[PDB]
Amino acid sequence: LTGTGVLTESNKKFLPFQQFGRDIADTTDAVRDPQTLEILDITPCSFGGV
Amino acid sequence: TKCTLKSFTVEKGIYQTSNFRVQPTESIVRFPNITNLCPFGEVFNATRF
Amino acid sequence: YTMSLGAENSVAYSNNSIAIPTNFTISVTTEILPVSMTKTSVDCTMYICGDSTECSNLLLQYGSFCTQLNRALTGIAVEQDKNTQEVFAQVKQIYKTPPIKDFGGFNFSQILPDPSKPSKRSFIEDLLFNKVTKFNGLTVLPPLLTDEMIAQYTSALLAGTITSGWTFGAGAALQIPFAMQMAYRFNGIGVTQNVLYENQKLIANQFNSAIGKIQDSLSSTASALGKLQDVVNQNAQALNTLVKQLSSNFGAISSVLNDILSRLDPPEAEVQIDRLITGRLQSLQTYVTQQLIRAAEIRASANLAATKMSECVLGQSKRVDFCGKGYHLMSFPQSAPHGVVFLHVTYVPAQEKNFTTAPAICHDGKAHFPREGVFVSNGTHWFVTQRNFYEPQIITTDNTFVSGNCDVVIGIVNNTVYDP
Amino acid sequence: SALGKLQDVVNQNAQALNTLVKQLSSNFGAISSVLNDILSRLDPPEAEVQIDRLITGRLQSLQTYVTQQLIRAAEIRASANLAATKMSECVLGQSKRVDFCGKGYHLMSFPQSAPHGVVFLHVTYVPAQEKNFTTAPAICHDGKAHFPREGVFVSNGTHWFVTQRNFYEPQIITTDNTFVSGNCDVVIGIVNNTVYDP
Amino acid sequence: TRAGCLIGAEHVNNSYECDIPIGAGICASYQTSQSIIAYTMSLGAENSVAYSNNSIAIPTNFTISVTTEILPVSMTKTSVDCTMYICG
Amino acid sequence: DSTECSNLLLQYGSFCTQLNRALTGIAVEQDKNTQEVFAQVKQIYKTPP
Ligand SMILES: *[C@@H]1O[C@H](CO)[C@@H](O)[C@H](O)[C@H]1NC(C)=O
Ligand SMILES: *[C@@H]1O[C@H](CO)[C@@H](O)[C@H](O)[C@H]1NC(C)=O
Ligand SMILES: *[C@@H]1O[C@H](CO)[C@@H](O)[C@H](O)[C@H]1NC(C)=O
Ligand SMILES: *[C@@H]1O[C@H](CO)[C@@H](O)[C@H](O)[C@H]1NC(C)=O
Ligand SMILES: *[C@@H]1O[C@H](CO)[C@@H](O)[C@H](O)[C@H]1NC(C)=O
Ligand SMILES: *[C@@H]1O[C@H](CO)[C@@H](O)[C@H](O)[C@H]1NC(C)=O
Ligand SMILES: *[C@@H]1O[C@H](CO)[C@@H](O)[C@H](O)[C@H]1NC(C)=O
Ligand SMILES: *[C@@H]1O[C@H](CO)[C@@H](O)[C@H](O)[C@H]1NC(C)=O
Ligand SMILES: *[C@@H]1O[C@H](CO)[C@@H](O)[C@H](O)[C@H]1NC(C)=O
Ligand SMILES: *[C@@H]1O[C@H](CO)[C@@H](O)[C@H](O)[C@H]1NC(C)=O
Ligand SMILES: *[C@@H]1O[C@H](CO)[C@@H](O)[C@H](O)[C@H]1NC(C)=O
Ligand SMILES: *[C@@H]1O[C@H](CO)[C@@H](O)[C@H](O)[C@H]1NC(C)=O
Ligand SMILES: *[C@@H]1O[C@H](CO)[C@@H](O)[C@H](O)[C@H]1NC(C)=O
Repeated sequence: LTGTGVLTESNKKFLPFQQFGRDIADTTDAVRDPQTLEILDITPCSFGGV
Repeated sequence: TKCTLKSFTVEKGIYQTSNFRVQPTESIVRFPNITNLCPFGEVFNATRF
Repeated sequence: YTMSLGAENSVAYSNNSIAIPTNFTISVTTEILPVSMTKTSVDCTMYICGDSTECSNLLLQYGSFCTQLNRALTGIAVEQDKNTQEVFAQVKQIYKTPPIKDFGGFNFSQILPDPSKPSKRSFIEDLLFNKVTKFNGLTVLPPLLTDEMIAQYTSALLAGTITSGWTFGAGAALQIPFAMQMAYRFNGIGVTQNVLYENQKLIANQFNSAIGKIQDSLSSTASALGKLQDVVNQNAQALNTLVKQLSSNFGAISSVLNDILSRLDPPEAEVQIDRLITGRLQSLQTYVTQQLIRAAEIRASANLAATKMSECVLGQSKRVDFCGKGYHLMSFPQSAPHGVVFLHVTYVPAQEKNFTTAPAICHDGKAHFPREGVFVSNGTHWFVTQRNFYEPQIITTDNTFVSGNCDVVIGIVNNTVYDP
Repeated sequence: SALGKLQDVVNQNAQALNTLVKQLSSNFGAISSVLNDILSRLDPPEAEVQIDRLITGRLQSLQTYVTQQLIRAAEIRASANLAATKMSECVLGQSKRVDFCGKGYHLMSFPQSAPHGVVFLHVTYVPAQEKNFTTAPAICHDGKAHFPREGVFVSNGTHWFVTQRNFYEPQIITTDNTFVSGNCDVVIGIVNNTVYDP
Repeated sequence: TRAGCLIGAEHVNNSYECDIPIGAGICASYQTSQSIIAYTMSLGAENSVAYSNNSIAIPTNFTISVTTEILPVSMTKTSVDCTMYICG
Repeated sequence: DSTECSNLLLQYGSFCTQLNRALTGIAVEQDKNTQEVFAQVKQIYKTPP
């Protein structure tokens, strides 16, 4: 699940059988860290038309 | 502004020129731990062949 | 079953029978009108391909379609801003209600703002706001006029309609009591202003009851604001369908650019890239076309709403079935999320009564025609009343003009005319 | 900056034509943008491949241009219907629609020709230099109310007068400008005043 | 601001009739050295009609004003040749 | 009447789904237009004999 964005901690909990999460759209909302088993949230960094 | 408007004289008002976007710096490789290690030690460094 | 077109009424039509009403009731009805949609501006380059220089090169090689889409989105946003400005900002001077509230006897505390609110809105406006309920390049630009500014616009419009009436939109503000304004509005639909000064308490009570019923309907019924909710849902569904279109290969190996670039050789990789790019470009073109059609519809609706405001809030229009079902007396605009709500105050007569009518009467051989009345009779005596309210008056020469003799008119009846 | 709408329409049409002629000279994923060099420097298979690619690109561009032109034509047709009904309701007659034939009371309109448009000259009647007076709903002299027929019961402090609703013209309160209906015991705001009998 | 942040213009606490719409009520204008200011746009004057149920405002004079407004009616009617446009 | 073509079309996204939604919207628009144009009165009247 490649991509780019800001990786920050969140408040949602994942059962110990699931993987990276999604949202109402078809984008990757959150991912499960396969190293420390921590819940991380994916937020794309700020962008906008000048 | 003068470039995107194709004119040297620009009047008042708002004008969009381009799209600002923060670019990444480095990459992060995330993979699970190395647990199911192949028993290569007992193959090459064996007691009997 | 077969649908019914309504009831089955049979009006007992007769050449000497008329029905003049003896009572009336004020019914306040709402009319939801969308003014503007959410301001969206999708980035063509970022939506077609993200984090890929080959995609940008190929896309600038295909032409300037992204520039056309950006120009169309900018034009749509400018059009929405212009519609929002032309609908609400009709007066160039914000008015304020006086501290004392003695508007003839009516209770306007349900639509005027209160200082105990950070948004400076009213109770009905708060109910309307509470009723209605970034990713890969799309953004939601905020509107120019904020909610507080629209609330202040509506407050100034209400103040001008209450204090000045209709002169605030046709020149300077001219103060006038609410009773006189209501009398002059009644004197523009046919009924004489003398019925309002004699039944002001009943009219005020009926107006308060209508306001209470409107508040109860807005608080209970959740499907009242249907047009704005439908527009918001359509916009959300369009955005969701536009976002979900990226999870499609359009006849390729995959849907991720990096996977194709790292798995396929450069020629086949650029082939799949071209396929994905033209697919997403067709998708964005259809989305932009649908958005332009919806924006044209919203602009038409906003022009209609602005005309309705300028013709019913800033004045009185005698157009039938244009501002509420019935004789339009006045209206009150109310703010709404991406919309406007008009409180059309109408005059609906009721409790009619059968009467015997006649075209004219000739007292001494010369026919007498009513100026602005009707020759009704209760069997024995003849009287002249108004056309929208029963008011028996003695048939005098001061309200009936004489022209010719009663030799050609069909329906003449003999009657005496009192001479002052 | 007054002639904005017509100038904006002309500029939009010119920009559409220019971008169409520019898109005709695009690559659309081919090796060039000229058909002769493609048919003369390529084998027939790749030649017809690039030709059909350019054909699809130009067809998509032309379809987008036609859709934009249709949307603009629908908008212009709506604007033309609005201009026609405004012409009919302002020039060919006095309209009582508030804020339709100019801001203020409508008097008359004078149409003027314009390139791809119409310019109006709505004459508006706006009052100014107003002054406040003392008003009342009605008066009663012989124990019976006297509501004004067509006018406003004003008073400069001492004497009461009746004037028009849009122009100050004090006149003597006579029986020809007011009508009697009921007694002066139900209306709120009644004032005592005598009426002059002609 | 609500749509981001403005870099290159000072934020003043004034309120005038703005000409350049920025977004969410923010407006910029070149006004006094002179520079670009960033103030919240105003909605006009602050007139307060002293309403009372004892007085009326009747105008005494009138000024005839001629207001103009433009309206597009037609466009430049064109017709393209598809066979020659696509294939010259 | 083809399954492979159905799969290849579904691979192109949900375009004709939006097309069917637009067609249903057009049908509902025509219905409500006819209703608001003709069905304006809420009580059918009858001409006298
Ligand atoms: C991987 O090793 C680290 C280091 O001790 C440990 O903290 C982590 O829990 C391990 N994760 C798994 C999935 O074994
Ligand atoms: C065998 O032993 C040598 C010496 O310690 C070591 O370098 C080598 O890695 C061992 N073989 C394997 C497969 O680990
Ligand atoms: C008119 O009807 C209302 C009910 O809506 C009633 O309160 C009122 O007394 C009636 N007026 C007359 C004159 O009957
Ligand atoms: C007006 O209505 C409000 C609430 O709708 C109520 O609290 C108030 O007592 C009513 N009367 C006056 C004079 O405000
Ligand atoms: C008038 O007459 C018709 C038929 O003669 C009758 O149905 C109706 O009840 C009468 N009264 C009114 C108020 O219409
Ligand atoms: C008709 O109205 C007059 C006026 O009040 C009244 O004197 C007369 O008794 C009425 N006749 C009937 C039959 O109601
Ligand atoms: C009304 O029509 C009837 C026919 O039923 C006729 O006898 C009567 O004379 C007519 N009255 C007038 C005033 O025309
Ligand atoms: C009305 O009066 C005239 C003369 O005064 C007479 O010729 C005529 O017959 C009368 N008509 C009726 C219906 O009484
Ligand atoms: C008009 O308004 C002024 C303002 O205070 C007040 O003094 C005056 O009494 C009012 N009436 C007249 C007739 O001037
Ligand atoms: C008010 O109008 C009357 C009408 O004649 C006039 O005599 C008087 O001078 C005016 N002014 C005052 C202050 O009464
Ligand atoms: C007006 O005249 C009546 C009749 O005597 C009197 O009762 C009243 O006090 C007078 N003044 C008013 C109504 O202000
Ligand atoms: C306005 O109406 C109220 C209603 O009670 C009354 O007390 C007052 O005298 C009237 N006039 C003014 C100037 O307030
Ligand atoms: C009305 O104002 C105009 C200025 O536009 C002036 O020339 C004229 O004398 C004024 N009329 C009166 C009666 O004051």
